[PDB]
Amino acid sequence: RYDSRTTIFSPEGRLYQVEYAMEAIGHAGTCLGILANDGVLLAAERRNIHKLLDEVFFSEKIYKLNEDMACSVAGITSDANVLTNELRLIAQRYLLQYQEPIPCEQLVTALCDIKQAYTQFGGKRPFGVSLLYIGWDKHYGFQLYQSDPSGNYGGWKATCIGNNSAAAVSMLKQDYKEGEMTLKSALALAIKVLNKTMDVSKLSAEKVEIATLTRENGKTVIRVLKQKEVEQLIKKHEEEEAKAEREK
Amino acid sequence: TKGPDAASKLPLVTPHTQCRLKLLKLERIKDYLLMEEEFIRNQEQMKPLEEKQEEERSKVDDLRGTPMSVGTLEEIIDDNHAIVSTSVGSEHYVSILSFVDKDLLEPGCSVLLNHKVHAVIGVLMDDTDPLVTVMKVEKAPQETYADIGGLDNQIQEIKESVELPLTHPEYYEEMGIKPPKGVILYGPPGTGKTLLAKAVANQTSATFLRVVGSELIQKYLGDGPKLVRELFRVAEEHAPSIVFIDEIDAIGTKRYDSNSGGEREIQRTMLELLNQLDGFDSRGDVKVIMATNRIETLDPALIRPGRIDRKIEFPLPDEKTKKRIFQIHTSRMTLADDVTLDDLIMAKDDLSGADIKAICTEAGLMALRERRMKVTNEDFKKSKENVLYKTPEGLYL
Amino acid sequence: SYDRAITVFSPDGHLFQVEYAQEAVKKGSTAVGVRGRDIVVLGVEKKSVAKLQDERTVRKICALDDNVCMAFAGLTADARIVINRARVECQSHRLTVEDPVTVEYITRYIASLKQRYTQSNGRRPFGISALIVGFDFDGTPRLYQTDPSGTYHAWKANAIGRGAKSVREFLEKNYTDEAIETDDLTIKLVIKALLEVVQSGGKNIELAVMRRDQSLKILNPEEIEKYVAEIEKEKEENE
Amino acid sequence: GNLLFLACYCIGGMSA
Amino acid sequence: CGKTMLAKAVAHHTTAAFIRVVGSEFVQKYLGEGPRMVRDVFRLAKENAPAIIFIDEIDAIATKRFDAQTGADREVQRILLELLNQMDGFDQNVNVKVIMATNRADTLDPALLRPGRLDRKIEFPLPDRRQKRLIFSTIT
Amino acid sequence: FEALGIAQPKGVLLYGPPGTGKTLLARAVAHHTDCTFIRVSGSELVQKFIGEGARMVRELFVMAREHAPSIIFMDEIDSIGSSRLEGGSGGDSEVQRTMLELLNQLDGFEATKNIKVIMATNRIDILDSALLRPGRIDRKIEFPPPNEEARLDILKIHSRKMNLTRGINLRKIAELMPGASGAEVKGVCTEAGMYALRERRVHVTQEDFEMAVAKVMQKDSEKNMSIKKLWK
Amino acid sequence: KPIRALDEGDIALLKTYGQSTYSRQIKQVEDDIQQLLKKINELTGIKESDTGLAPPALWDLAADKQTLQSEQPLQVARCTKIINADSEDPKYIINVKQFAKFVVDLSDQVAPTDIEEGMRVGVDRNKYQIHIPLPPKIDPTVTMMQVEEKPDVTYSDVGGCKEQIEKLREVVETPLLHPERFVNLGIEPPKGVLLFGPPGTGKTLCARAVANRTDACFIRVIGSELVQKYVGEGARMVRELFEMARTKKACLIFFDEIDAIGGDNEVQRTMLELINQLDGFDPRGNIKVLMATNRPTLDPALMRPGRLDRKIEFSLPDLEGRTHIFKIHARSMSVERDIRFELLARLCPNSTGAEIRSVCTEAGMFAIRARRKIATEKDFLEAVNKVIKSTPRYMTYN
Amino acid sequence: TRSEYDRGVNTFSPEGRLFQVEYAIEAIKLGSTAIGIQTSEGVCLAVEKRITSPLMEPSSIEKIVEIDAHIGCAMSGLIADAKTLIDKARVETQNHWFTYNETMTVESVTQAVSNLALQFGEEDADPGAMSRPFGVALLFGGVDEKGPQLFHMDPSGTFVQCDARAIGSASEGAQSSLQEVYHKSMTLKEAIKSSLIILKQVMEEKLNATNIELATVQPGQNFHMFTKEELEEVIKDI
Ligand SMILES: Nc1ncnc2c1ncn2[C@@H]1O[C@H](COP(=O)(O)OP(=O)(O)OP(=O)(O)O)[C@@H](O)[C@H]1O
Ligand SMILES: Nc1ncnc2c1ncn2[C@@H]1O[C@H](COP(=O)(O)OP(=O)(O)OP(=O)(O)O)[C@@H](O)[C@H]1O
Ligand SMILES: Nc1ncnc2c1ncn2[C@@H]1O[C@H](COP(=O)(O)OP(=O)(O)O)[C@@H](O)[C@H]1O
Ligand SMILES: Nc1ncnc2c1ncn2[C@@H]1O[C@H](COP(=O)(O)OP(=O)(O)O)[C@@H](O)[C@H]1O
Ligand SMILES: [Mg+2]
Ligand SMILES: [Mg+2]
Ligand SMILES: [Mg+2]
Repeated sequence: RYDSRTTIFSPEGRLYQVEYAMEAIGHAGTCLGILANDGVLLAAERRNIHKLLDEVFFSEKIYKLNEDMACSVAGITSDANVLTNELRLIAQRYLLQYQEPIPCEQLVTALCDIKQAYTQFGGKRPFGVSLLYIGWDKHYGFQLYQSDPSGNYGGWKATCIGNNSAAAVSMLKQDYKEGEMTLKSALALAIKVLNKTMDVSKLSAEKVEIATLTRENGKTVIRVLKQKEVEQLIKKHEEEEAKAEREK
Repeated sequence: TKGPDAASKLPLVTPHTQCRLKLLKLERIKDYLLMEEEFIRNQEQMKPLEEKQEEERSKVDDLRGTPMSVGTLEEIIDDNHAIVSTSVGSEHYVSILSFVDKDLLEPGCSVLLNHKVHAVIGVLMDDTDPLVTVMKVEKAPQETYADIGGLDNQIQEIKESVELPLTHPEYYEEMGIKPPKGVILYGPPGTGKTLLAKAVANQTSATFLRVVGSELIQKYLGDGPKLVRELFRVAEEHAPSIVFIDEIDAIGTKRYDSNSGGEREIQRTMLELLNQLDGFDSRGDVKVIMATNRIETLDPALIRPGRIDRKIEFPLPDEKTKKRIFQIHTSRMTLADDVTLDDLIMAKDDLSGADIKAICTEAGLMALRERRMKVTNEDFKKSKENVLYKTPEGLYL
Repeated sequence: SYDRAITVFSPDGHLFQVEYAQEAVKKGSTAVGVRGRDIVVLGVEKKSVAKLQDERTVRKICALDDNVCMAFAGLTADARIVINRARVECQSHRLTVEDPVTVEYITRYIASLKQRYTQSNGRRPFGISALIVGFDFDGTPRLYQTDPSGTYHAWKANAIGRGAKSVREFLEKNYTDEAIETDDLTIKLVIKALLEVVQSGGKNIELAVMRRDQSLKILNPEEIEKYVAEIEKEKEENE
Repeated sequence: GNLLFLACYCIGGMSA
Repeated sequence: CGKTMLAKAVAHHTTAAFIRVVGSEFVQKYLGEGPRMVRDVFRLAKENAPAIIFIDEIDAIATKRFDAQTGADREVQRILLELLNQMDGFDQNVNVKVIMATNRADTLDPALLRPGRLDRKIEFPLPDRRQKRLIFSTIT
Repeated sequence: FEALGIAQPKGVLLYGPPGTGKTLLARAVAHHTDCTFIRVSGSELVQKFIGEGARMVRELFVMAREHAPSIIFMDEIDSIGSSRLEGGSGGDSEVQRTMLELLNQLDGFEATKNIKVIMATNRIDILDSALLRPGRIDRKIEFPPPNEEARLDILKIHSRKMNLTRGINLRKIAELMPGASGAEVKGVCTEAGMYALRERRVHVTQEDFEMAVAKVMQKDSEKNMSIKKLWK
Repeated sequence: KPIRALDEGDIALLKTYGQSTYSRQIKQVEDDIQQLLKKINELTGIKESDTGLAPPALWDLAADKQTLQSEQPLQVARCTKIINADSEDPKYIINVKQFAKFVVDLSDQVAPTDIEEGMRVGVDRNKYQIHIPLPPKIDPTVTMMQVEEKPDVTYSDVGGCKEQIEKLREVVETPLLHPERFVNLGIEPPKGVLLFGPPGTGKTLCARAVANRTDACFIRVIGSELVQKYVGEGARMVRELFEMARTKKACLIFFDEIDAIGGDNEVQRTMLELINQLDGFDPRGNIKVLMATNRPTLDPALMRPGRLDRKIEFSLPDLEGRTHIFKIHARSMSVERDIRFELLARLCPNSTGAEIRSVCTEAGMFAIRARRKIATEKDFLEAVNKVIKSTPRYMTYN
Repeated sequence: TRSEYDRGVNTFSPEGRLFQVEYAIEAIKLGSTAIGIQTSEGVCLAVEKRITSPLMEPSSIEKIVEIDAHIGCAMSGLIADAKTLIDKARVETQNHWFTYNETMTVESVTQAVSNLALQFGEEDADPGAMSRPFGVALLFGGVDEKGPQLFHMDPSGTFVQCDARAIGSASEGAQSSLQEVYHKSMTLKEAIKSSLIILKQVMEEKLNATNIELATVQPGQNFHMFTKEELEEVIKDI
């Protein structure tokens, strides 16, 4: 039929290899990014923590790439590492050439040309990876972009990608009041999203990986929440849920 | 030969708001039906007429005996003996009695035979086995071309095929073009093929025979082709007639080398259908209409120009046809003034006539949910995704 | 068979891969360009954003340069790639010749690039059709549809994408010389053309107007409502 | 090759 | 590992009426005969006393359902569907316990592997140490 | 329905994962209706003799029409009506003939009246498009796996006849079932009863339910961490 | 939000309030109309049901009763192997249809010379003695047959097969009307020829055309007719056909769609009968056979040399041929005298002749659509647009 | 089973045919017909428009183009393929005028375009070139030292001098008609009249201004296409 190499065109015009690359992201870990009034936070699921992973890492699903740019990845591990390396290369090449931090849109776009050229020609399989970029630039303040294995991208204020991403996005847009959420409320809403989108009666801070980007003192700080921070936040969430269920 | 059939009552359908114009017309119809009933009850009240010949008829009945079995006159011999097949399938060389109508004897017509020592003692011109009697339409369907939205080209083609030869056909032989013997409607499910067949059966002047395609297949050996032959013989006998075979792909699939007995019988039944389609001249006043969804799976001999010239396409409705269908099905609804119905049509989808009818029904159900009957636009809003169940988002932009 | 090969002619003589690429445009969005006496207008059907998409990065209308603008129908990534290549090439052209790039040259470059992408295995055709518009140095209104067969055609008022045929016939029944006498007349024509397919009105429509070298600004979502108000007023006026 | 087809059955009644 | 032997023992040590069948036996030649046999077996078990239906090699017919594209696969899936609808369908059965043995459970249709149809999915692993000693003793 | 001007809905399809209440809902409808319910569960319409399936469909609908407003339940409709296959040879055609007869009876030339029909399937996607078409099948009702609250209700119906103990928190048990079907919940109740029976008691405790949940919901996972770590 | 099911008061108020004031009257009136319609339908009756009773004075009821009490019925059967009688074993096994098969003997009224394998025979019911052979008779009224002696299709009515018609001429005209050249050339005239090609190419009528110009009668025999209900006796049928072929001065025997036969007990009987008729009849005769097929499924035992001397492929018509067919079919319809049939034939590449006839039919259809008694070139353009083809070819090719 | 050989240009049929190039030849008939006639006074090219929309600008459809003032071109086939061939033709003409400061024979023009063609199965395509046969048939007309000269170029690279050649959709019928129409003593005016008559009896639609493009080459003047008034003049007589 028309399921052959990506440089093929279905009679209906669809790009079947590209379609499968898009769809395969549902097998990856669930991760969302949200944009509060004064910050951008990426939450992600540690799908594989069996018993004996050293956790010798600073973050797994979140890869910082610039003093202004952080990213979350959902897809094949090899393509994830390659995309992160090329991201750092491009961002710092832009820094070297222009001596200004790379704008969000330019960086996301550059990855998108990479991905497109990797499905445009060459007889090579496209990257089966979806990215969530959070960052700041002096043009539009805080920005958050969601990429695509095909090579498309979009600006978003709240976006979940991975397994059970559709229902997570639906309940997120249901529980989103744009322009008026702080970082605390955004974190609480993200935790609600995670609790609803996981197959657990009670999500664990170990399974959850949250990194927050803020701007203060004229500098952008990208920091992953320590286990104490995430455990305190999740216990605040669970006691809030207890109050809510008692009120009903 | 005899004449056509499918009697129908008044269209009525001029008023619908139940404004006693309906009541007056319906009361007139009811009055006429009452005069029917009273007239025939009076005629049966007094009608003494019987006996007369008696003795000769009595002795011919004694000669015939009781019971009398019916068979099919398969072949004739010198004009005292013939070959007649019982309904079982066995045929015998039997004698022909004097009181039979030698002009009526033809290969195929049902013959009354003696129970013992089989011998042709009568001819039955109205055998019409219960199945084929069922396939003949008696009550015309209430749908009509008014109920059909869009499909103006399709209606034009079907009328040019089955109505124009029935009505004044002088254009046909004037141009010298033979009338189109048989027409196949096709398209995606729920486009209106069966609805168009209903509308044809409504505005008709010929015997309409509805068939299911899968109905033709019968368990017993040779029953299938025999039933197909009976159907087409009834069509010719009550000509002019229209033979509608819905879901022709029930038998119309590609012919392949049969292995089992059943598949051989199916091949025989389709071969008999094709032979009967070839049997009558296109100049004859008997037409066929076959509808299907999987046109691509049909045998490319059934749709030959020498067998079925026309091929009517039923595409998914366009936006204007969509709004036409919406207007048609919303005619009996008491829609409010807020409804616009334009948003549903403008949404790029694959709505069909069936889909639009279901959307209207579900909108009515949603209105009944809110204890209302005025049906807001929000009712349609919900109903659209209620009934429309099931390209990766931003890939194409 | 003969369909899964970009560079194999069918027995009847067709390049079926290129035809499939051509058809892939029809699954995009409606984009119509109308050239006026002193204006060139581009109307594009805008997808409705559900609740969160940032519309500042959903650009369906873009300008290759000051004197050239364009609308696309097809997959976004191909359009972005060809946009980058063509705008870089425009700057290279101005490196070579120092005069502003004419519409015909950039259109021919885009068509040649698509053709070279549609001439060997291991290279997928650019499944995008682009309506380019612009004024030359002397300000002649020009408009060209470029097609993934790597070709172009100079239309006075063309439509691409889904529903391209409907808008095309609307223009054929509506395109008149007097209809481009003023900018507002062309605006009325393009608004009616867009409303022919996008019956919602209000939003879901993006308009771009380029006059004699003003570096066109896309119509902000305040005066387009005024334009559809004028259209409705005229419609109720005639009847 | 991978045909593996089922089989139907059409009886013929017979008697005299 | 002992599946068919455990079934043999259960048949020996029971007052129930035992209907031993094998999955490949269900797949008949004539169209619709397989599902008819399934219906006949379950009807017989129902009409008799508390009965046991043992279907050795259930993966003959109960492999995971898929988009069958030919008559044979369609008929096999029809047999599987008839088995499902007979086991836990509209008309519930009373005192009819079914036993089915397979070597590859992971290939079975999930509709067959749900409670109400197959309440207990007992694994028969290879003998482990102590079990090996018991086997050696009881065969020696 | 007449006053609204709408057409009377005819068919309904119950589709969902294996074991959610579809057959249970049909049983309930049969129990709580005055209509002459008809159980025509799939593959009963597939006879060896040619054309007999279509004949039985015709007789079924004629007989339903002869009786009062009737309900026909086609359980596992996936069997006969799945999808018309191209051509014959090895393709299935007799079953497709029966399916086509069923389609025509459902919505054909005759337009049957008061023959509401219910069909059930675990795989709606593979059903023929001409069968899922509205007007033949309206209200394609989906039976999703029960959520936490619904699981609590299901536990409470299936634990109604048990001999519970004071201090039982069925809510915790329902929370112990991420995405478990109702059939699995009933199986959990049965296994808890079995655990109580093993110790020759009559009451069941919370730990009995916990280990019943562990046993019933047990499923084989991806042993190879390398395979499981392909995706991020 | 949990929606509330309608309660009894809800249902009662729904049926009223928002109702037309005439609801009860109208619905009741419609119900009585339907009831009265069913009343009339059940009471009107059936009527005759008039059996085939002859007019009186044609009745010999006395003799009819005599025949009823004297004459006896005979079941018919297909006689099978003769068992090599030689006047001492005259038994034959006969198959009475779907009934059984019995080995029986003759009645005294029939000689064994009248009985042979494969003929329908009427026999008694207990001894099953073959009482009378029942030849199936030959008549164009039954089935379909040659039904033609001098076809009305002439050499001017055929186009697009110039090489094919030339080959056919060499096949049939040269040996039939010019036997002297074959005789003095000392070469056996072509005993067998096959005409293979796709359906609708025109094959049949081509032979029919030469059948008009060969001064010999044309024979049409349909293989499906041999394989459908008219199976079995068909062998004997063609026997008689071949027999009548011998009776006439010259017969152009041709079998339509031999694929139904060339690719089955009685079918094989008909085949072997054809083999005997061809290989047995003297090749010097004048009843030369014309063979045609769509699927070159023919048994290898057929085209062995001495049975099929020549093969002719009927390919799709060319530009000249297609335009000739267009003009030929336009001769029979009311069109203008300035139609560019070359244009249309160009517009119909790889189109069968039957397709061309259908195109003309659709042109007439479109002319009727506009109620114009003269079809125009526009009408033919829409007809070819519809039939043929059942942006891409204009936005890339120019 | 022909199907095993139509896949790829580098395959030989059992009859030793080039099925791929034959399909490329058939791809011409998808294009519109082009007629070129050669006479003593010059060479004239008439091409249809096959317009799709009235809104289509006539200039955009280029069924006749000039390689040089002295030489005119007609093409039938893929428009992008034709444009590449035509740009190569103009480049090679400019190359000859650079090296020799002279205008080449049209025979040399077809020679160089042919070397651009028939390169599909050549190893020199490593930097990038045609991997498939070219999909346009060409018609060269001009006036050189040998007087008027007309050549017809086949996509396989075959070139033939022709007194009159019709290619495109209606190649066969137009060629057959010219076979009887053509006389070696044709004058330019009568030649153009005959060409327009052939178009009339070959065209699908009525001959108006916006269906026919027309070009002339004579030893005196250069390549000349008929302007709107000029084509109106050449169309009023017919
Ligand atoms: N053009 C139309 N206008 C109004 N109603 C329509 C139209 N087309 C279809 N419908 C509605 O669709 C319903 C079902 O249509 P119909 O029975 O003709 O289907 P079909 O297209 O023949 O499909 P199938 O043969 O696959 O069942 C009709 O009862 C009618 O109400
Ligand atoms: N929501 C529920 N409430 C109560 N009991 C339930 C529920 N879901 C399932 N069950 C019980 O679990 C079993 C499920 O079997 P059932 O056949 O009724 O389900 P189903 O979804 O129709 O399955 P199948 O796909 O096999 O038809 C039954 O014994 C039923 O009593
Ligand atoms: N637990 C056991 N005790 C005694 N013999 C055993 C045991 N398990 C296996 N066997 C031996 O192995 C065979 C097991 O057959 P079985 O396991 O029933 O086949 P399957 O597993 O394919 O149904 C028996 O014939 C028996 O001789
Ligand atoms: N050479 C021809 N001359 C005239 N008519 C032709 C020719 N070829 C085909 N036809 C048309 O094709 C139609 C069908 O031809 P037919 O002989 O039935 O096809 P086949 O050869 O398959 O039997 C005829 O009605 C005839 O009008
Ligand atoms: Mg229908
Ligand atoms: Mg075993
Ligand atoms: Mg069930």
